[PDB]
Amino acid sequence: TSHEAGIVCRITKPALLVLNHETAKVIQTAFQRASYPDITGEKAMMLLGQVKYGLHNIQISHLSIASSQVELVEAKSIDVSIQDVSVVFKGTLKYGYTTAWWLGIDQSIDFEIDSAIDLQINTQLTADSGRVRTDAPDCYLSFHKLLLHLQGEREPGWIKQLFTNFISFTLKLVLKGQICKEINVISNIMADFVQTRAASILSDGDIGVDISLTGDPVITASYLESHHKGHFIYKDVSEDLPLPTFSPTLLGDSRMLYFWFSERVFHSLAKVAFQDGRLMLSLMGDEFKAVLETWGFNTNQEIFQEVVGGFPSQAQVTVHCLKMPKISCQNKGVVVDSSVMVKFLFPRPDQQHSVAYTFEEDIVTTVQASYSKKKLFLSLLDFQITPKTVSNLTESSSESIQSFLQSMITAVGIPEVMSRLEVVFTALMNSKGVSLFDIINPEIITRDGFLLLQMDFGFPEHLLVDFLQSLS
Ligand SMILES: CCCCC/C=C/C/C=C\CCCCCCCC(=O)OC[C@H](COP(=O)([O-])OCC[N+](C)(C)C)OC(=O)CCCCCCC/C=C\C/C=C/CCCCC
Ligand SMILES: *[C@@H]1O[C@H](CO[C@@H]2O[C@@H](C)[C@@H](O)[C@@H](O)[C@@H]2O)[C@@H](O[C@@H]2O[C@H](CO)[C@@H](O[C@H]3O[C@H](CO)[C@@H](O)[C@H](O)[C@@H]3O)[C@H](O)[C@H]2NC(C)=O)[C@H](O)[C@H]1NC(C)=O
Ligand SMILES: CCCCCCCC/C=C\CCCCCCCC(=O)O[C@H]1CC[C@@]2(C)C(=CC[C@H]3[C@@H]4CC[C@H]([C@H](C)CCCC(C)C)[C@@]4(C)CC[C@@H]32)C1
Ligand SMILES: CCOC(=O)N1c2ccc(C(F)(F)F)cc2[C@@H](N(Cc2cc(C(F)(F)F)cc(C(F)(F)F)c2)C(=O)OC)C[C@H]1CC
Ligand SMILES: [Cl-]
Repeated sequence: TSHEAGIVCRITKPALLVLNHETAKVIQTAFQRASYPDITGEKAMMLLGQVKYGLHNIQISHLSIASSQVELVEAKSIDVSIQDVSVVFKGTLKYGYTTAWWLGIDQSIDFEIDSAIDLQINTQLTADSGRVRTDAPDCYLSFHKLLLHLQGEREPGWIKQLFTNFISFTLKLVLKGQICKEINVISNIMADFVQTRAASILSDGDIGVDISLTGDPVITASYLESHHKGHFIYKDVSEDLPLPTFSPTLLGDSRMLYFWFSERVFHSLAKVAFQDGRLMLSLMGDEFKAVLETWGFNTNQEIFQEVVGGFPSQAQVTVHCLKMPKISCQNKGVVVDSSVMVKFLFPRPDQQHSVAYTFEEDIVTTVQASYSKKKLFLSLLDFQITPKTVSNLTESSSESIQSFLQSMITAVGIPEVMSRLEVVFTALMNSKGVSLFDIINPEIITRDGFLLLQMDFGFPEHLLVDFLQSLS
C-alpha cells in the first residue's frame, strides 16, 4: 500500500505497551464519571403481597483494576482487555409493605454491592473532519460476582431473591451502558486533547501547519499510523496543493514513535518564515562586540582596532534574506541555500571616514540536527559562499577591508546564525511543553526528499493524573 501526505506519524506496539500502564487510571475515571440512576419497582412477593422498593444514591465506594492488555487487530481496531475490576457500590434500599400494612412502617437500609468485572474495549480509529475520532461500539462486560450486602445482615425473605432475579440483570445492563458511554467520551476527550497539543506544537503566531488527515488511520499488528497534509497556514490562509508520496517501507516498527517529514514541509516553512519577516538579524555596538568575542576571538586584538575600530558602541550590522531560503533533504543533511544581504556600518567622527559595506551573497550550508539534554543542536557539515555584489558606500574602502568583512560573515556569521537558530527552536519546543516528556535516544535522520524522527519515550505519570482530574 501507498499514501499521500506531507507528514506521517507512526505509534508502534512498544509505545502502546508503555501507555497500557495508565489504562487502569482511564478505566477508573470512566467508572468515576458514570451516573447510575435509581432502580425502583413494586412486585408481589411470596406470602407478603405488594412490596414497593428502591435502590437509591448508587455511588462507588471502592475500585481496583487487576491488569490490562492491549492488542492491535490488523485493519480493524485497538483491543484492550481489562481483567478483574473489583467494584464496590454503596446506596440506600428503601421499601414498604403496601398490602401487608400490619407489618409496620417503611424502611431505609444502607447496602453495598460487591462486583467483579472483566472488560473488552475494541476502539476503531477514523478520520472525522480532518481529525482522528475514536469509536468503541464493541465494548463487552463479563461479571465474576454481583453480591448485595445490607446493613446488619437483615433479611425479611424477599431481598436476596428480588436482587438475584429482576435487579441483578438490570444493574448489569445499566453499568455496561454507562461505563462504555464514559469510556467512549474520555477516549475522544484524549484524542481531541492530543491533537490540539500537536497542532499547538506545530504553530507560532500567524504560522501553523495543517495536520488534517489525508485518510483514516492505519492499523497493522505492529503499529498505528496517521497521514497528514502538512501544508503551512499563514494568517489563516492555506493552499491544497498535491501531496507527496509516502511508503510505509521507509519506516520501522522497533522504536515507539516514527515521524516522517517530506522536504516540501521545510520548503513551505522557509516561505512563511521569510514572508513573516522573521529571517533577519541586527547587531548594535556592545551586542556586536560580544558576538565577535563569543566566536573565540579577543576584542582587544590589533585586527579589530583598525576597523571595528573607530567606536565599538557605534558599529552596526544587519542581515536579512533577500529571497526565500531553498531547503532540501539530502542523505548528507539538510541543505539550506539562502540569498542574504549583510550590511556593515562603522561610523567615524566625520561621516566621510566611516566604513560602509553591503555584501549581497548566496550562502549554501549543509546542516545536521541533534536533540539531547532537552536542546536542539545544529552542526555544519559544509558550506559555500559566493559574493554576488559587494559595494562600498564611502571612499573609505580597500580589498583587505572587503576580506576582513567577508571572513567575519563566514567565521562568525554562519556559527552565530546557527547558534541563534537552535535557541529559537529550543524555546519553541520548551514553551509548547516538548521538554515535559522524556525523549529517549532520539535520531534525526536526513534522506533524499525527507527527514525522519525515530524515538522512544518515557510517559510522564503525574501529567495524565492532572489532565484526568481536570474534567468537570
Ligand atoms: C525557518 C528555517 C530556515 C532557517 C534558515 C534561514 C537561512 C538563514 C538566512 C538568513 C540569516 C539571517 C536571519 C537569521 C538570524 C535570526 C535567527 C533567529 O533568531 O530566529 C529565526 C527566526 C525568528 O526570528 P525573530 O526576528 O522573529 O525573533 C528573534 C528572537 N529574539 C526576540 C530573541 C531576538 O525565524 C524562525 O525561527 C522561523 C521558524 C518559525 C517556526 C514556527 C512554525 C512551527 C513549526 C515548527 C516549530 C516547532 C518544532 C517542531 C518541528 C516541526 C517541523 C516543521
Ligand atoms: C568605493 O571605493 C572606490 C575605491 O576603493 C577601492 O577601489 C578598487 C581599486 C578596489 O581596491 C576596491 O576594493 C575598493 O572599493 C571608490 O572609487 C574611486 O573613486 C575616486 C573618486 O571618484 C576615483 O578617483 C579619481 O578617478 C578618476 C580617474 O583617476 C578621476 O578622473 C576622478 O576625478 C577621481 O579623482 C578612483 O579612481 C575610484 N576608483 C575606482 C577603481 O573606481 C568609490 O568611489 C567608492 N564608492 C563610493 C560610493 O564612495
Ligand atoms: C560578527 C557577526 C556579524 C556578521 C553578520 C552575520 C552574517 C551572517 C549571514 C548569513 C548567515 C546565514 C548562514 C546560516 C544558514 C542557516 C543554517 C541553518 O542552521 O539552517 C537550519 C535551520 C533550522 C532547521 C530548519 C534546519 C535543519 C534541521 C531542522 C530540524 C530537524 C528536526 C528539528 C525538530 C524541531 C526537532 C525534533 C526533535 C524531537 C523532539 C526528538 C528541526 C525541524 C528544527 C529546525 C531545523 C536547517
Ligand atoms: C506532543 C503533542 O503531539 C503528539 O503527542 N503527537 C503528534 C505530534 C505531531 C504530529 C504530526 F506528525 F502530524 F506532525 C501528530 C501528532 C498526533 N496526531 C496523530 C495521531 C495518530 C494516532 C494514531 F496513529 F493512532 F492513529 C492517534 C491520534 C489521536 F489523537 F487520536 F490519539 C493522533 C495528530 O495530531 O493527528 C491529527 C499524535 C501524537 C504522537 C506522539
Ligand atoms: Cl427485615
